[PDB]
Amino acid sequence: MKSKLPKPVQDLIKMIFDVESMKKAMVEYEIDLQKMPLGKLSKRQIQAAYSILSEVQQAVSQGSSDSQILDLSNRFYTLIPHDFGMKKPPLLNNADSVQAKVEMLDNLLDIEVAYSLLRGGSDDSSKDPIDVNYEKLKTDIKVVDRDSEEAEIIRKYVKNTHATTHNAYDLEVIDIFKIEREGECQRYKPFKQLHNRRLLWHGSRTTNFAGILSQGLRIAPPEAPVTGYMFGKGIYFADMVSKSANYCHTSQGDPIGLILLGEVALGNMYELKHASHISKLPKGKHSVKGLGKTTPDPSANISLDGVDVPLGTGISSGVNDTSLLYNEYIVYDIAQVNLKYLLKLKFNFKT
Amino acid sequence: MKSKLPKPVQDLIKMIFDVESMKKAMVEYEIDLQKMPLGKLSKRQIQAAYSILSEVQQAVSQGSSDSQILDLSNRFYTLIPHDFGMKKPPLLNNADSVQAKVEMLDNLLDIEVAYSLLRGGSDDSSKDPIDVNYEKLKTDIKVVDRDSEEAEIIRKYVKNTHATTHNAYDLEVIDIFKIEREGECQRYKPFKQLHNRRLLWHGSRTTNFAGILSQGLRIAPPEAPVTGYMFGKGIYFADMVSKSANYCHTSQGDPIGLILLGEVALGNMYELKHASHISKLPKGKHSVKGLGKTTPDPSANISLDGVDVPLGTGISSGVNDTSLLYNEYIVYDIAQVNLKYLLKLKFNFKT
Ligand SMILES: CN(C)CCC=C1c2ccccc2CCc2ccccc21
Repeated sequence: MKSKLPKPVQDLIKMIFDVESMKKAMVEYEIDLQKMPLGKLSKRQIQAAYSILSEVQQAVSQGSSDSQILDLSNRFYTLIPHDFGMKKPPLLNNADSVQAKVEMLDNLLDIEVAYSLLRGGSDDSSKDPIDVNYEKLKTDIKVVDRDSEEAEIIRKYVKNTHATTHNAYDLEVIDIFKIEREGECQRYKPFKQLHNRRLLWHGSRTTNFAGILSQGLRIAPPEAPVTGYMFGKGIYFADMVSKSANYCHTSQGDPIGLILLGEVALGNMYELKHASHISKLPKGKHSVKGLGKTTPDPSANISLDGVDVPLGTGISSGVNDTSLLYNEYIVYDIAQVNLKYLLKLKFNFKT
Repeated sequence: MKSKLPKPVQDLIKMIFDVESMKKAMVEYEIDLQKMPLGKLSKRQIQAAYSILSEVQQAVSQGSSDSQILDLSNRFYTLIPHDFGMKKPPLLNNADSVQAKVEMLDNLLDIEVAYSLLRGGSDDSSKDPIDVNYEKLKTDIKVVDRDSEEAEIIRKYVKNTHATTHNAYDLEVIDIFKIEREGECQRYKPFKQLHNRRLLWHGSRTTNFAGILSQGLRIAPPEAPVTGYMFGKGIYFADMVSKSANYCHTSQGDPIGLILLGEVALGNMYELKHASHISKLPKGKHSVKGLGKTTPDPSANISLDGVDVPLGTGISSGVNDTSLLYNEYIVYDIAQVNLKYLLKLKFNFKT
């Protein structure tokens, strides 16, 4: 037999469970596949890499030992064998290169999760590869009818909240999905009637979604460095679709992007303007909001599900002083999130 | 007519007002005294630079390339011209670049005042150069007696809290001064009975004190960038004496230094492990305490003026994954500072 699932859902399955995507991703980070193939990648290898980053974090603040900073930077490339050709490997000596690497490792973690879930579970040849992988995702994925007003709303969300400055592309909705991950309905219960609930985007690289649908969105591991993530070890969302759409890291080769809508229990937002690395919040606040100059228009806010959907146009909130152009909201407890809709998108680049 | 004041107070006045020390301190910041002499300084000149730093802060955080950020780095040097040997103008393009040039302007502002005071007054050849300048400070400086228990309290507090990581030099007390700025006790009235009030170290470069005694301690202006300081714009402190003493920035060429002892209404503390650039606390909080790896023994505290004087030996606090070797405290409200003692110290080096 062959799969009897909806056709766009099948396409989605072959997208996130894609080997050549995974091998290509490691090459984008200029990694030696001969010394380190996809098979020999592991979970703790990365945890160790994270500790190397945590080491450098401490090394910079806790005194001035720039000698060691090299030896650890060099040790990183030993841990994760790269192949730049003739070019110099970028020195890990500051906040930029630190931040740079954690994002890779976060992706590497998700690829290990994906390939482990691919080789995980059961051998059943009499079924189809698609049905098998679907059942491994632990997620009911329904195609949303493009008529349904929720779709129209979703379109009006994306349509308006494309920011002007991110001019390199423009967007359109290929496929929408009503995902339901097993357990998250119960996990989200304690924050269900917490005040100030907003539907927000989470953008991510195609392949990660295998891990993002099986295990949900997670906080960085204990090994990870807090300085590597601007606001710290939480989970990052945006109200503008373009902001998250950049975190799809779409290319000319890979123009199709996946992005999520998610119900987040924010409540009392620790309103901030600049970087502030932290593991936990003060007694009172339940989340952070990085305030940006541009923002979705507040008068155009609405309520589907009894939840806020700010889909107004980008307007200049009179925000004196900020490192961020656009807004972003961050919660630091994984239960505070409930995922709703997954959107396959098309990035048509300009010339 | 010669002065009525004590010898120690006279040598103190001279030291801070020594113009040649100011001229000298500006050279350490690579300032060109041809294009930017001491006389040609002004308040807005420096505040204009702060705005341009604040503009780079964003340029840096958003990863604008070396060809783009070029213009902003030269814009800064345009305002404040520098003496670069025979070099090309060094590119300002990271956190430290900012942090370094931020701590510069602080001084430039504090030095401006000193030069502004020497000149902004009435001269009189009959009256003493010193006494006239003592008037300018608006401070009732009194020489502490060597025996009085308060002297012996300070001696031990200084004696014990010299950190092992800063042992390249070793300090000894020369002079101690009980001080009271005019009106400063009026400012403290609301906070004088607040819970958790401590006496803490605050050491700045010799040349700044004129402005500190005149204006009181000060937070950075509105124009300044928040990312120039580890915990944003405020009033920093320390419970370890060597830590604060390092910002006197003494050397073999200038082994004389000054350092303060201010009462601080910490109250409810927002404890933190890592860099958190802010200009406003979470509600309920009054001060910030950086969680140090090392702490003055909790059981070795005593009361003077009903204030918590922390003068124990150095021990491990028992904190994992922190960026601070020792506690540094930051209040974000001028009103929560009251100055009590100013010490003159010889920095005896191990050359
Ligand atoms: C003139 N006044 C306002 C100086 C402020 C106080 C300090 C200081 C002193 C002791 C411990 C920490 C800090 C914080 C950092 C810092 C950086 C540069 C210059 C001074 C300072």
